[PDB]
Amino acid sequence: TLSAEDKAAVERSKMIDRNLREDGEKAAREVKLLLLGAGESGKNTIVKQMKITGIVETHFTFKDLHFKMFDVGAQRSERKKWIHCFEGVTAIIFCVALSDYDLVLNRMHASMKLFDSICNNKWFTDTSIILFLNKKDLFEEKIKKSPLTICYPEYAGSNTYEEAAAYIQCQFEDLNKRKDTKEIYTHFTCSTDTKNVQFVFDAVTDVIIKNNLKDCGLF
Amino acid sequence: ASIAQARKLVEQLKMEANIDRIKVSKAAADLMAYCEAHAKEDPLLTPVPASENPFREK
Amino acid sequence: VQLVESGGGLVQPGGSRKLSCSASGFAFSSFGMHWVRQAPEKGLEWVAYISSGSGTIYYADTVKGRFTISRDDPKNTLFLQMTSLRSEDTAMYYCVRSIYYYGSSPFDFWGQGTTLTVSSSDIVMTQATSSVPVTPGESVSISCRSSKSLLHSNGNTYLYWFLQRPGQSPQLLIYRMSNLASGVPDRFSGSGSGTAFTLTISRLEAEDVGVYYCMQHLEYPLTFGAGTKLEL
Amino acid sequence: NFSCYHESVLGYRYVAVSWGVVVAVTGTVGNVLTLLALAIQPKLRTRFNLLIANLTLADLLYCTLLQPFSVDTYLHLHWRTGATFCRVFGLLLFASNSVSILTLCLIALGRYLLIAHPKLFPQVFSAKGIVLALVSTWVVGVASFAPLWPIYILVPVVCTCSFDRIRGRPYTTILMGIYFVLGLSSVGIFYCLIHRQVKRAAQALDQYKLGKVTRMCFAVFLCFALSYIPFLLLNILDARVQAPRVVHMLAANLTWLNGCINPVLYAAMNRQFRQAYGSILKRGPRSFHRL
Amino acid sequence: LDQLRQEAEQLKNQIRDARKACADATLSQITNNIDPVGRIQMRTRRTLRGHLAKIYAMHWGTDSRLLVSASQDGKLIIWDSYTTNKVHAIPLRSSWVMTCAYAPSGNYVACGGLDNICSIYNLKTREGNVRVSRELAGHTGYLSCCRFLDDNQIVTSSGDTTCALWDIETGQQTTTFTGHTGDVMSLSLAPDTRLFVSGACDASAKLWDVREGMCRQTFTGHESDINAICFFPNGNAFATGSDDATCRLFDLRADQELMTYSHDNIICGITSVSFSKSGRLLLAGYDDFNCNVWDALKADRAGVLAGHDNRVSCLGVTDDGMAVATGSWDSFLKIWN
Ligand SMILES: CCCCCCCCC[C@@H](O)CC(=O)O
Repeated sequence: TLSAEDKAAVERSKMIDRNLREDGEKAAREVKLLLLGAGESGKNTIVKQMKITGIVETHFTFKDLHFKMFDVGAQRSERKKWIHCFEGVTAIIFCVALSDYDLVLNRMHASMKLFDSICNNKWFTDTSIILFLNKKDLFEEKIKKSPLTICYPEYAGSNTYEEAAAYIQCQFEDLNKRKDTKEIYTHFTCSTDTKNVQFVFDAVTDVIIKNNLKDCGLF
Repeated sequence: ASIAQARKLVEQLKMEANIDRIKVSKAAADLMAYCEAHAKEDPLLTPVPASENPFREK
Repeated sequence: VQLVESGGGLVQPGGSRKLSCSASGFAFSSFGMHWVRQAPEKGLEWVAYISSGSGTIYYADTVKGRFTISRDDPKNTLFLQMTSLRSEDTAMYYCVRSIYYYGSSPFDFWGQGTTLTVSSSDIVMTQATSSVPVTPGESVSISCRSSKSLLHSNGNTYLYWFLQRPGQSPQLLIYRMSNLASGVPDRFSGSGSGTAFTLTISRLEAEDVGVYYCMQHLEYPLTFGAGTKLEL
Repeated sequence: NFSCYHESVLGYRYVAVSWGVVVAVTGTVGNVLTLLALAIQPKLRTRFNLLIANLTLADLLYCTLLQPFSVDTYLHLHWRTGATFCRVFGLLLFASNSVSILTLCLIALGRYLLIAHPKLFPQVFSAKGIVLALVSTWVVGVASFAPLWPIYILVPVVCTCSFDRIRGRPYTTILMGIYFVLGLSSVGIFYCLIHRQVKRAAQALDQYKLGKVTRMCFAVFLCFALSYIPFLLLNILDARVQAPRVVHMLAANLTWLNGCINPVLYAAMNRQFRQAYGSILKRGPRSFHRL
Repeated sequence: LDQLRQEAEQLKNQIRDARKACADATLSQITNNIDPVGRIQMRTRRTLRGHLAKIYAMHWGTDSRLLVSASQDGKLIIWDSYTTNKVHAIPLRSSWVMTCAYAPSGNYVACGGLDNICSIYNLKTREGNVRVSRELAGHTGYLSCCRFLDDNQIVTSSGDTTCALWDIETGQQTTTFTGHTGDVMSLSLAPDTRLFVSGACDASAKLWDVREGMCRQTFTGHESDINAICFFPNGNAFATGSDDATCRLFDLRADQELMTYSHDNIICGITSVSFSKSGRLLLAGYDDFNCNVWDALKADRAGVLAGHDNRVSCLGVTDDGMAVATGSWDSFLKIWN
């Protein structure tokens, strides 16, 4: 039926299979977040708290949950030729700066354009998005003298800090063409970065749960 | 200067203009000849019997 | 790579003892291990085998039940417990690593050996002669025969040729009857007809003299030959 | 002996036949589809989905083979098949119903493990654990309901072959109470805890601001309770048969609900199964004559 | 500036005129009277399973029995195709592997991806474990393909518009091939290894001489990026697949596309291609998870290897042509014969 050497080879193959199964049972548990944003939106800033020319992986364990965050913005190549590698990521962190109204060549509109593509890709239909709107202080100080109209044709009911922030959030969320399949979690870190990681731990949980509810058929 | 790019094109394109040239009919003839010569050596084009197949049915 | 056995010495007939060998310079966790004995004057004899992960443990009928093999991967150590020792057990004991996968070379490395002095159906393999005369620069052949045809259905002829120089551990020369081991000079070659085999040396050089042993690996109760001695 | 004609004539039997044939059809298609989806797609055979597969096989056993012998034997009010096949029928019936209940409990536990403690599920339901559970369900069913072999007769108050109530009362009542407590506690607790976990997860996140899970939990618990609690409690309390007919027939008939609805709750509404069979249908009949 | 642009346009016109002048009769006309191959039905002789995520590349050993497959779960698995036994399982430093290679001598494998590093793994170590022999750095983008020339030379194409021939022992690229306009997505060595062809996202293919270090010919005809290339076994031609959903065949001496493999049903891109040993059959994997076998002389859809659930990703026929393996995004490699 088989030789002794063939039986030993089969035993080694099954050992390899057991090791692969054991490592796969670990890969699924890990959270995997794809980090994106404009050149200076704050990716470096957020990474600097979660830290505690290819893809840059950073691993961190928070509240017994292991996160691998992939900062890929360093790659200057055709996005559509490698974006599909990140189909299974738990969520996409998306950093955008609120002090970008006056940085015309309009860059806020470039951020919304990138957000549209990320929301509506074939690959990320089921992938949730964690929207980090950073540099609130540079926007709270700025809204008092630079109105929203400088960048948007129409602004909120008034050039008020909270109303302007809510209006920006509403527009960014309205770019979601697939509200029935994915959800956007929003944060307003005003350099209060101690909460940042916690937020990612919270939002990610709400993602993970809503994945399991789908797997076991409750959702 | 940007002119270098315009140069790097022609310096390549010109060499392409001097490459070897044959009629595509000859290319087709050689392709067909190779295909027909090695037809018996192809286990996928000409399936071999199980006596020779190493991926024996299981 | 280095294998070092320990626990040698004198033992009283019918007692018990432990031998151990410490693996170094290689991933002991992945290699299967063999204990092979050699009586003071006569040829080799396979004692025991443990596959990596301890999923397979096989013994020779001469010791099965009296000896027990074990391995500790975290410490990279191999152990052999023995009970009810008898005079026949007095011998040198070698540990031989063996990794099994397509194209692998089992029995490649042999340990230095530990001496154990006891106080006062299988495939039969035969070798043509106990001794053969030779001189440097000559071509010399050695013959072998087996009780069963080693040519398996998968096409592999499971014959192994080892060379033991006086005082040194055996070294794998050929595996599966045609495949030269790493570091073996091109002088050596091997062939056979499924049941009759031969190993040939061309331009024979000094330090090639020694005992040539055969082995079959078709069935688990591995059997060695009588050994053929080549002398200047 | 084998005549279940009404002591008090009420003519409920036709409805029992009608409902019966329904459980014969809806239970069969829904179950067989559930298997064709699971068997064809190896990716769909996850460690969790094997519990639903075992439940499906149990409901299939009930709906195809056994259920017809109750649409029959209600029409004639008389057992038409062999008297020895009566014991086989009763054994198989109670074994299938026990397997279904135990699979429902195991699925509730699996869902809770996946949701509240994701790290524990692959350990509890590992390659060894999943098969251990799948075989233990059937083993417990058979062991629990094998010993009543001499007690299986054509009970008149149900017009179908099952365990005689009067003489098997102690052991059968203890078994029934065990199953009632086990099923109710497991399903209710696990699904309440799942809903609580989801609510906690959403509420904790909502703090940063500048569903149908509850519906499914309610559906599952209501389904299980409506299906078995009537029969189980009626038989526990009515240890010595005194209750009116139709009540016993109605209680038994409600247990037929499980045989046909479980492929709805646990297979039809599941995204994985639904998408697998949708892909099967979309790709055409090649799934049968090629794959 | 304008003078050099006009010179480039003039050179393009001249080369187009020459190619038209050489196009006396197409292959389809030449192959009119030769009988077609029959319906090429292939059964799944072996299903290699164990990978946890998308298969992104695979390669055959020259023995036609061992094959390496690379997956995004972070594993290179060296399988024995005859018995489906795992011969090796190699963890990767970066799980983003987009390509893999098997040394023609069988001693080494290689891989690379979004990390921009080509890692070479030595399989014949005395320690008995596979260990990284070298890490080749120097590319500013993801590696798309890797192919061995010797145990000491490897050619790798990257997604920064460049390819490079390296000396593995030294650890530095000895030749750099530049000239592509977009990301270089695929690469194929010639049977003799003196030349290699690279396909890039700019829809063009380029032939390079490994020792001369400069492109010799440029081929065009696809309306979209090229995701795959292979050499016709004779080495005088090569076939490319592109996202425009049609494969195309070019001959080096003719210096133009001999034939095209468009279809009505197929509306999606090609991810991989491979010629059969005789060169009569061209196999191509598609985004709609089914490989198509084309009569390379007549462009008849001779067969379909429909056995995969998720986007087909890579495929390869054994060096002896005995079987063809196809790995797909559902994490299974199926061997067909
Ligand atoms: C004891 C718990 C398991 C079975 C509980 C319900 C018994 C099934 C009865 C019903 O399916 C058939 C009948 O008695 O008419």
